[PDB]
Amino acid sequence: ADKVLKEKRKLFIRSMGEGTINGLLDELLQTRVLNKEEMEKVKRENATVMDKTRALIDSVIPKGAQACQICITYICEEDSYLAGT
Amino acid sequence: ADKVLKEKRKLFIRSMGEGTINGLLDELLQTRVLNKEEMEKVKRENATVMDKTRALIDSVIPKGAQACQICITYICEEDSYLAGT
Amino acid sequence: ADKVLKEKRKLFIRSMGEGTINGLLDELLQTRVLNKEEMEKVKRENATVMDKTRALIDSVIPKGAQACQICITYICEEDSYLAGT
Amino acid sequence: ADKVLKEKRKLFIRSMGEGTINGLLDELLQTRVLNKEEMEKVKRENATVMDKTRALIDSVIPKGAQACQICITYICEEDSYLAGT
Amino acid sequence: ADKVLKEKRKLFIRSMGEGTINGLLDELLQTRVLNKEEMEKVKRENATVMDKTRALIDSVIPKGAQACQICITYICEEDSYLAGT
Amino acid sequence: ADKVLKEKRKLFIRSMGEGTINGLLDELLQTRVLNKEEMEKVKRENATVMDKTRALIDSVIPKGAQACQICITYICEEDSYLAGT
Amino acid sequence: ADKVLKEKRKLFIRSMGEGTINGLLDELLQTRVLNKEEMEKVKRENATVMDKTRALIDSVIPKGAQACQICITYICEEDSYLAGT
Amino acid sequence: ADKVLKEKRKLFIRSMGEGTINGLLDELLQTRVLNKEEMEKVKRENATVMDKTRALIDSVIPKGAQACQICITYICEEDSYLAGT
Repeated sequence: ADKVLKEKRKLFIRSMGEGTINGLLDELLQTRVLNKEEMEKVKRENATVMDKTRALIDSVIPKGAQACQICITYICEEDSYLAGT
Repeated sequence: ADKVLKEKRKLFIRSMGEGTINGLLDELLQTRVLNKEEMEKVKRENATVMDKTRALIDSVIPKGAQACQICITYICEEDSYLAGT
Repeated sequence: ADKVLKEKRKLFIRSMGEGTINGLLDELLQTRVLNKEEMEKVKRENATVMDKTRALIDSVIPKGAQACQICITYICEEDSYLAGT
Repeated sequence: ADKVLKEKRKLFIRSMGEGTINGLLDELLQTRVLNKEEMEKVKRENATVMDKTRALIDSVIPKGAQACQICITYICEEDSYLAGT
Repeated sequence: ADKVLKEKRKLFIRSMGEGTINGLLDELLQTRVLNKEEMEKVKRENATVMDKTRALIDSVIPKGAQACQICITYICEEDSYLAGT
Repeated sequence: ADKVLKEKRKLFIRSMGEGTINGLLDELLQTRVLNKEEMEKVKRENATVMDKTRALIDSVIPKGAQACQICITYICEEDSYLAGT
Repeated sequence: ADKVLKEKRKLFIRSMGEGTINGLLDELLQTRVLNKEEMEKVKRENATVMDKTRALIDSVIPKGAQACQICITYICEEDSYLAGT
Repeated sequence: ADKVLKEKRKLFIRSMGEGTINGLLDELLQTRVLNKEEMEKVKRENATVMDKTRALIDSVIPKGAQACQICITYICEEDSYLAGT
């Protein structure tokens, strides 16, 4: 699916929070999906850390969306009560 | 390939972002590809820093495209999940 | 009504804010009304994110105003205390 | 249809904007319809980037209007809410 | 008075700013004094948005100066500390 | 004195800060000197909120400088240790 | 020296920045060297505020270069580590 | 060496942080290298305070690079485990 899951859809990002996103991010670092520099840049995000979900969408790089398969496997263990899984 | 990679093609520049471009630019400075003055000039770019990818295309100087081999080696380590590499 | 609601009128855009506009925009993305690229371009807007209401007016495309019926249904659930609805 | 769509008509160019035109232009570059030099020349346009729609009309070259079939296929995916399509 | 207020005089346009002009313009749109197209054209103005006061003078159309009675009523509520009112 | 106090002079604006400016602004709103819209626009200011003192100078409208008599009475109670008062 | 310092020379304007230029400008206002209107016009400058050094050169008016003696005294206190002083 | 240390090189600025930069800045104030006004302006920097290292590079004024000898002596006591020293 990859970015195809923008029809999943990203209107439910409202349910995500830093309690698990931070771990996601840590994995994206481990898996060298995102650079530490640009990792830190997420911290620029307006209002709640949650908006950062907008930044996560962005980080579904159009040419790198297959890396979000890593994110999916994180999601799998992340939250068994999350809508969409 | 050099500028030949305009057939690579530059319709996928939509996947790039400042998270790595800034580093690219820093390297172009280090490698004296672009002058600090004109480096700063990138900051003129309309809307998202990303449009700056249009400026990066421009900075594939028709007579200096071989300098983008430096950019390629950056790309190599830049993002292993990027389309086209 | 569509764009006809410019006589609704857009002098009351002064009451809108990013707290709900951001969601509107997200829906315009979901509904493929506006492209992600040009979505990001809204971020160019002078002063308060609110001026962005000027950009929303613009995005009532003269040939695409029927897409703002989607915006109306958003408005319906958006704010039951909003003037004009 | 090609240039025949001047009876489509170009009085509705008022609905176009840089949010999608820029992409169109990028495709005209990719498809080698317009030269990069003359591509840059679009930037001369008076007032709003939008007037550039006047320049787009011009770039419906009388002997090259069939290239605007490429533009049509862009339009198809460009905006499903655009008048005339 | 209408255009007669060029003897009011337009040497005090130096006191105007976009903080209220933008609203004026929005009203000229609402009141269909100026077309949206030519409204956008104001954005061509050299240097500070303020020079736009030169454009406002121009938009005191010689045959349409009575429309500036609308502008006067705007001025009335616009700024109670403005010279000339 | 009004704007005459530009010879007071505005080289000492370096001593002002948001700790009291915000209150000034709130009073300018109360006294309907500045519109809420353009009030919000102050938030556009480069770097420190303090540069906003440049914007305050601007808001000494050439035809509305007598409104800064209100600002003076604010200054009076604002800071008894401020240079110039 | 006055404008004679164009042989000083203005190839080192590359070392100037808004951090001190803004103050210079403020002094040129205080000293009524440049009008507030044309002061604001500096804001038209392409790319980095720094290019504004090109505008500063221009503002070394051929018949008013002695006013830059004021600029020199500013420079004196401006930056004790600046080349040329 | 002075600015010559841009070949040192500024690709390792990635290792710096506010924990010591703030102190550096405080010293630049003490040593009157940078003005308090423009000192505050560093606070404009995008994302992490760290990007501010880009601003530090800028503050290696082309005509004032010898002031960074002060920065070097700071570096000496700053961090004995820092690459390049």
